[PDB]
Amino acid sequence: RPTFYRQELNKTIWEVPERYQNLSPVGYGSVCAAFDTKTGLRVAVKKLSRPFQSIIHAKRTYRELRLLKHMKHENVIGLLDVFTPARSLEEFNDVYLVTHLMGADLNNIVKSQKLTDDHVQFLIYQILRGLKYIHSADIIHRDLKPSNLAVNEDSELKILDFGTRWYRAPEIMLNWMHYNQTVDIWSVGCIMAELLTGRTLFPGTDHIDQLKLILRLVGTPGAELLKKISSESARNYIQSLTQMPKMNFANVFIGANPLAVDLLEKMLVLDSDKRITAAQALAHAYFAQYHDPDDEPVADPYDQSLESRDLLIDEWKSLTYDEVISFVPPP
Ligand SMILES: CNC(=O)c1cc(Oc2ccc(NC(=O)Nc3ccc(Cl)c(C(F)(F)F)c3)cc2)ccn1
Ligand SMILES: CCCCCCCCO[C@@H]1O[C@H](CO)[C@@H](O)[C@H](O)[C@H]1O
Repeated sequence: RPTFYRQELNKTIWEVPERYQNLSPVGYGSVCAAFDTKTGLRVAVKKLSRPFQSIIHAKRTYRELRLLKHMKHENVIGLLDVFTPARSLEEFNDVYLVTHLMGADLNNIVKSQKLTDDHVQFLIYQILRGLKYIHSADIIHRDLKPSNLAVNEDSELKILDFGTRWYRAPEIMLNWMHYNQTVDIWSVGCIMAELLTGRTLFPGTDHIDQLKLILRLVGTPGAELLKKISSESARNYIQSLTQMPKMNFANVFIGANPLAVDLLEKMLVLDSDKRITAAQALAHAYFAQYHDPDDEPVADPYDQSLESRDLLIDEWKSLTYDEVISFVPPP
């Protein structure tokens, strides 16, 4: 058991192992940057906010900890450490997560500029590779967007969720009851488009403006898609629309690598059943210089029905405690 030191930070007492040096606030929690003497890395230490105040908080704390503990991939956030000052379950009240210090997101690095095609291959390749891994764990991100992408000055990228609707799949904005993993692929298309052009693909002013802009690019639903609409009102409203043909992408993204355009076409199909998967996209000719089928790993999946239970606060609390005590730090 490590030696802890106390320090007032972010309006509370932080209590941390001495490996974590010179805490410096930066930000479900509050965050300090710190220097980890054990590893020599700059890190984010996140003191979780009111983790066991309510059933909802406790449940969310457990889901967060468990998810993070299982994410072990270069292009996805990982847990460097999780600790509590508590010595017993009975004194267990706080949870601190430790990750790499993530000081820049995709926006901080790209800055609204057009990127070179090679540069977009590398960034998009890395998103899809993380996403293959996430999707193999039977997880849907659901809110993938530049701000949820940590990127260092070497353009090395990690998907995370820090916890704008411009990158959201159309079905997510229409509160569709059930989603497939290709909601995230939509988001990737939106991001990819923007990296190539320097402009937000669908900058809607509100909900309806967002869909309008979408349908302008990808067309109104065709007959195949209309047949899959369960809602009689949604069905009958789509039949009220004046048909739009889907724009030819080749002429929306002029001068772009023809392969970038083709991948965009396979990503940004209105029918989510027809969108390319992450694994399929990694094998696309566009990533030829990056693709290695023997280094695009998948996750072992785990039991996410345990997260969706209806339990007592003290039940969630004790389950989160076991997850803290069982943590084994990475290589
Ligand atoms: C300079 N500032 C910082 O360095 C900094 C660091 C922070 O550390 C973080 C701590 C925890 C998380 N939690 C997730 O990311 N949870 C998550 C949920 C669902 C899904 Cl699907 C995923 C997945 F899989 F996509 F990764 C990840 C994110 C960031 C926070 C704020 N600031
Ligand atoms: C008027 C705007 C229409 C938006 C239609 C979005 C179509 C989404 O695609 C749909 O995804 C569903 C949700 O996961 C699947 O169950 C359907 O089979 C699929 O067609």
